[PDB]
Amino acid sequence: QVQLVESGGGLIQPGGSLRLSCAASGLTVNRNYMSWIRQAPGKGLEWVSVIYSGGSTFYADSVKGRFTISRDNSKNTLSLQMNSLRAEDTAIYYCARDFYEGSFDIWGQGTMVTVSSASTKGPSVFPLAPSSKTSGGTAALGCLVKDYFPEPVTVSWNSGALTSGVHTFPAVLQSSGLYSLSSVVTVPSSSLGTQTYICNVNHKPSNTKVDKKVEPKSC
Amino acid sequence: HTNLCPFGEVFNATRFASVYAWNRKRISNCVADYSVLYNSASFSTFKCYGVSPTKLNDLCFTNVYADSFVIRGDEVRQIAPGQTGKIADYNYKLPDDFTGCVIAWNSNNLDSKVGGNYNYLYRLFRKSNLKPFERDISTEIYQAGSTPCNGVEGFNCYFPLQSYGFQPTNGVGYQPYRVVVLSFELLHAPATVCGK
Amino acid sequence: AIQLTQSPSFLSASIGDRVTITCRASQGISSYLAWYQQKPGKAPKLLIYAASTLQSGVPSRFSGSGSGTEFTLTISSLQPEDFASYYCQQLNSYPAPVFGPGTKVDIKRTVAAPSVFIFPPSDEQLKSGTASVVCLLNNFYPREAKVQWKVDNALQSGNSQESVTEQDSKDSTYSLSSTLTLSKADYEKHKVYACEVTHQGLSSPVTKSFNRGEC
Ligand SMILES: *[C@@H]1O[C@H](CO[C@@H]2O[C@@H](C)[C@@H](O)[C@@H](O)[C@@H]2O)[C@@H](O[C@@H]2O[C@H](CO)[C@@H](O)[C@H](O)[C@H]2NC(C)=O)[C@H](O)[C@H]1NC(C)=O
Ligand SMILES: [Cl-]
Repeated sequence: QVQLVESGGGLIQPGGSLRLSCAASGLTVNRNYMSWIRQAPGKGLEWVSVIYSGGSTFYADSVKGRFTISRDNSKNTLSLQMNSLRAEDTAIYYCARDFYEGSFDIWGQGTMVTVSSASTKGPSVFPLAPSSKTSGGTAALGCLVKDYFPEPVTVSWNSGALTSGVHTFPAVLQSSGLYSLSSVVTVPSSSLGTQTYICNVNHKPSNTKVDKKVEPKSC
Repeated sequence: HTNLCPFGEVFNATRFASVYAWNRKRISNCVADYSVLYNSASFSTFKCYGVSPTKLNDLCFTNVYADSFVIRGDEVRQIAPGQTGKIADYNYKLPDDFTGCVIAWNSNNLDSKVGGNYNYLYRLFRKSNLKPFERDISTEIYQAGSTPCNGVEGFNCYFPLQSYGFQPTNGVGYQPYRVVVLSFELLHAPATVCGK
Repeated sequence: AIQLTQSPSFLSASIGDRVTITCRASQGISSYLAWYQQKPGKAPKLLIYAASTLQSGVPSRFSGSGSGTEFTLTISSLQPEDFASYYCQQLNSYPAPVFGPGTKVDIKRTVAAPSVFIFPPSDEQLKSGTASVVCLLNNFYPREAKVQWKVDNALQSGNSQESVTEQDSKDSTYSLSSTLTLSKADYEKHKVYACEVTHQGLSSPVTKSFNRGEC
C-alpha cells in the first residue's frame, strides 16, 4: 500500500498563493529524500524542490525565494508553499521519493496548478461548414469552439448519435490567455442535403451549453 | 622545536580516505612552513577562514589538525563553513566558527581507473546531520520506512554508502578531488605548533 | 552543467520488435543515469537506474546499458502496453536534475496520406472582428507533417497554432488542425487563402484554398 497523494492544486491569479500537500503511506517522509517535480502542459519534467531527511532543503533556480518545501512528521506529509505565482508555474505537480541520487521510484498522481489572469468565459461556437466542392465521396465539417476559460470543454455530435469519424482536437492556449479547440467529422457528401449535423458543446465552469447546427453555406 | 611538521605525509600521501571515513592527522611539537603550501601553483582550492593565509607563518597554535579525503569536483564547495548538502550534512562537516584552511586539487590521474574506481565511497543516507568534525563509519542498513530491515537490502532498506565510481572520462564536476582541511586550535595550553 | 540529448525523438514500432533508445550526455557521467516511462495523463514510471539496474516490478524485457556519455534503453520484445514516451535522467547532478527531451514510441502502420480540408471563417465570427481560418489534415501516418499557410501567395508565419490528436485506437492514424487567426480588417485585405500540406504519403505538396467572398 505504498503511495503518495497530492492535493491543494487549483486555479489562481498571478501573484497569488497556493499550498500543496502530499500524504505518504508505506514510507516515512522525514527519513527520505522527498521532492516536488512539475510538468507544464505538453512539456517535460522539471524538478522543483527537495527536503533531506536531515532537514536541508534546495530549490530550482526558477522558484527560489517564492516556494518553500516543508514536512509534518506527525501526519507523515510533505508540503509546498507557493507564493508570487506566475503563469509559467502552471503545471501538474508531483511529489516523489528519491532513493538513489535522483531516482524517483514512488510518485503521486499529481495535482494541477493553473496560474492565469483570464476571466472565466464560455466559448463561442462557429460552424466549419462543409465545402461546396467530391461527388460520391467524403465531406468534412465541424465546429470551432473559440475563446473559453478555464479547461475543459466537451463536444458531442447529434447528441451522441454521431461518433464515427469524429476528431475533437486538444485545446490550444491563445496569446489572449483563452483556450480554443475545434471538433470535426467526416461524413458522406451525399448526406449533406438530408442529414442534420449539430455539435453539442459543454463548458461546465461557465454553465454554458451550446448546440450549433452546421450546414452547407449558401450564396 | 627544529623538526618540520610532517605535512608532506598528509598532502603527498599514497592513498586518501573515503570522505565518510575521513582521516585525521594530529600535528604537534614542530615548525611549519605554511608559505610553502600557499606558494604552490598545484592547488585548485585554497580558502582560509579566521586566518590570513600568508600572514600565517608567525602564529603559534596548540594543535593543528589535518583532515584528508576524496570527494567530487562539484562537492568541494560543501567543504566550507555554513554549507549544506550530501557531503556537508552526512559526511564531513565544518563548524560555523571554523578557523583554518581548506585545500583541494584535482586527482583524476591518480584516483580514477578505467571502468570505474569503486574504492572511494560517500554516505548517501543518514537520519540526521553530522555535528562539526563528526565521523560516522557505521554500515547499518538504512531504514526509510516503518518496517525494520535487519541487514537485507530491499524496499525502504538501503545500504548507507555508495561509490563515486570515478572514471577518467568523467566531466570535471564528477572527477575526484583530494582535500586537506587544516584546522588551528588555540587552547589555554602550551603552544606546540609554531611557524618560521 | 551537463546536457542530455535523446535519439530518436520519434520511433514507430510493432508488437514484438526490438527497440533501442539512446541518451547522450555532453560530458562523462559514469553510470549516473535513470530511465522512465510516461503515458498521457499519468505520472512517470521508473524503469532503470544506475544506467543498468532494472527497477523491481518492471518486466525483464527492459534493459539499460552504457557508461560515460552514451546510454541505451532496450525493449527486447515490444508489448502493447509499451507504447509510451521514454525519458532519461542525469543522476547525482549539480545543480539540479536534468531530463532528456524524450522518445515517443507509437504504433507502426502503412503510410497514409492526409485528406486535406480548408474552412473559411463564418460570417458570424467575422461580424465580431476576428477571422479564424482552419486547415484540417485527417487520418494520416506517420505523424510528421508540415502545414504552410499562404495569403495571396505570401507565406504566413507567427499567426497560426496547430493541434494534433493522439494516435487513433482503431486505425493508428493522426489528425491535425492548423488555425490561422487574422483581424477582420486584415482578412478583408486579401483574396486567396491556402494551406499547403507536405507529408510522406503525398508525392508532392497538396494545396487547398478558397477565395474570400466567393462561395
Ligand atoms: C609533496 O611533494 C612535492 C614533490 O615532491 C618531489 O617528488 C618527490 C618524489 C620527492 O622526491 C620530493 O622531495 C620532491 O621534491 C613537493 O614539492 C617539491 O618541492 C621541491 C623543493 O622543496 C621542488 O624541487 C619540486 O619541484 C616540488 N615538486 C613539485 C611537483 O612542484 C611538496 O613540497 C611536498 N608537499 C609537502 C607538503 O611537503
Ligand atoms: Cl536507519
